[PDB]
Amino acid sequence: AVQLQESGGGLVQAGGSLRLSCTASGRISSSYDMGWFRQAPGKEREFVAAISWSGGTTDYADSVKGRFAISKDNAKNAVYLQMNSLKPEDTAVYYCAAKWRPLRYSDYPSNSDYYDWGQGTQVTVSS
Amino acid sequence: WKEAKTTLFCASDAKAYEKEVHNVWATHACVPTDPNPQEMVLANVTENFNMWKNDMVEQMHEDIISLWDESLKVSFDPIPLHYCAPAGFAILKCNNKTFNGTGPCRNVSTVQCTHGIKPVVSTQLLLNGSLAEEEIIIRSENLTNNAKTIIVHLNESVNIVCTRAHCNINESKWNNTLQKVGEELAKHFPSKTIKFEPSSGGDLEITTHSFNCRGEFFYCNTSDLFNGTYRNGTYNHTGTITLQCKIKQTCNSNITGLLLLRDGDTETFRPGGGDMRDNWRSELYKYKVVEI
Ligand SMILES: *C1O[C@H](CO)[C@@H](O)[C@H](O)[C@H]1NC(C)=O
Ligand SMILES: *[C@@H]1O[C@H](CO)[C@@H](O)[C@H](O)[C@H]1NC(C)=O
Ligand SMILES: *[C@@H]1O[C@H](CO)[C@@H](O)[C@H](O)[C@H]1NC(C)=O
Ligand SMILES: *[C@@H]1O[C@H](CO)[C@@H](O)[C@H](O)[C@H]1NC(C)=O
Ligand SMILES: *[C@@H]1O[C@H](CO)[C@@H](O)[C@H](O)[C@H]1NC(C)=O
Ligand SMILES: *[C@@H]1O[C@H](CO)[C@@H](O)[C@H](O)[C@H]1NC(C)=O
Ligand SMILES: *[C@H]1O[C@H](CO)[C@@H](O)[C@H](O)[C@H]1NC(C)=O
Repeated sequence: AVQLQESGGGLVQAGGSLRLSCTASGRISSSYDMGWFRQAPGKEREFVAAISWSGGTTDYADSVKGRFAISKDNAKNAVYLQMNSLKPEDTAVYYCAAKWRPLRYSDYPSNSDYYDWGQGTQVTVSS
Repeated sequence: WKEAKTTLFCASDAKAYEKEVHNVWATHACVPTDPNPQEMVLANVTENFNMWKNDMVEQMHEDIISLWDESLKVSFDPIPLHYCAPAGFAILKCNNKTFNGTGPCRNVSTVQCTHGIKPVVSTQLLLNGSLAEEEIIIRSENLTNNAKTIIVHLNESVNIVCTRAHCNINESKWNNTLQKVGEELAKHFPSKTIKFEPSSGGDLEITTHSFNCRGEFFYCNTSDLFNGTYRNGTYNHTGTITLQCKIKQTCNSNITGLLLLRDGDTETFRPGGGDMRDNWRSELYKYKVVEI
């Protein structure tokens, strides 16, 4: 469905900060979640952040709470990921992602099972 | 007559005046269905299908999203929708009623539009959908992959009435279904006890049976239903069966299929759902698109 394209990935010194941006070429309905996952090498795909498209509620992975921050701009069909205080462990490919939840009970975003994806953008942190 | 991708269109029995949201969106975005259709038939012909990589599914999905989106900003009850191929293209209709949804099918046909398919959004159980001739049908991209969802087609429907909330299934008809299911499953799983357990976790739509009636959202408790262990012989234990449903702020439908997920000496399955693209894959397993 919706077309996702992430950008802003890169290479940065430890402790440094970096902002990623995902843009949906299609269009996002009210009942959507938009989130960020990441896959470090040798490891599996984990979750990072989620925001309700309509209400703007957020949810962060524990290892992320306090350092990263997920924001949206409905005008531009864009979700953003500010990442501060970066650690070598944060090194991974980050994937923008979305999930159509018309039956969602609440505005609270999900931390699992996304259905639409982006191609990924590279994030590398040097010690 | 070569497989390709192209922008389909939808036909509907929509009525202009009807303020029913589906009819409102349908009339506008859809064209009258063709009255006298219209199948060609083949045999000894074999083609490679794949319900798991099927562009048709994606198209229907996009339309339904847009359907709900326009709708929400009161009348509500889905309509059988048809999806048709543009001039230059046709739709292969696999007639092998034993098809697992993937691979070669030695018995196919040729139509332009699909049968009437109601866009019913739900989780765990597929409702008001078509049935499987003969045996229970079993489908998955990769069974070896416990992470991939499992679609179970029913050859005998079970009625359901959630109203207020609470829903009701005939015990006698349910246990009948599950034994035959563990049987089909036992076919795919050897010396292993096949247990059934309620959704282990995740969003509320996914952990309960969710669905929409007349515009109200019903999230129903499923713990009693998925509470059976089935070895060689089989037996389901749980507290007719009643499931406590929550509401937001009466309808009688037929359950026709399932969504399961296996856990990675036993092989337990739980109810799945979420990605409505499966509700679609549930009805579009038989169709495929080729340019002539
Ligand atoms: C079923 O029961 C028999 C004994 O009646 C036992 O030997 C066998 O291992 C069991 N097989 C399975 C698949 O449960
Ligand atoms: C081919 O499917 C048709 C219906 O489309 C059916 O009547 C017939 O039994 C099938 N032939 C074979 C070889 O299975
Ligand atoms: C339902 O499917 C099962 C497959 O295990 C089969 O044994 C049974 O006869 C079917 N019932 C029908 C065809 O209505
Ligand atoms: C399914 O299982 C494994 C991964 O769990 C995969 O490597 C294998 O190729 C898959 N089998 C098929 C035939 O899809
Ligand atoms: C279903 O109901 C039972 C008790 O009524 C409860 O133990 C279980 O947590 C409920 N499931 C959910 C997640 O609503
Ligand atoms: C199933 O069909 C009945 C009558 O055809 C309809 O009233 C009901 O709303 C349908 N169920 C769902 C969940 O769409
Ligand atoms: C179904 O049929 C194909 C062979 O045509 C087989 O390779 C595939 O594994 C089967 N899938 C299931 C789950 O029935």
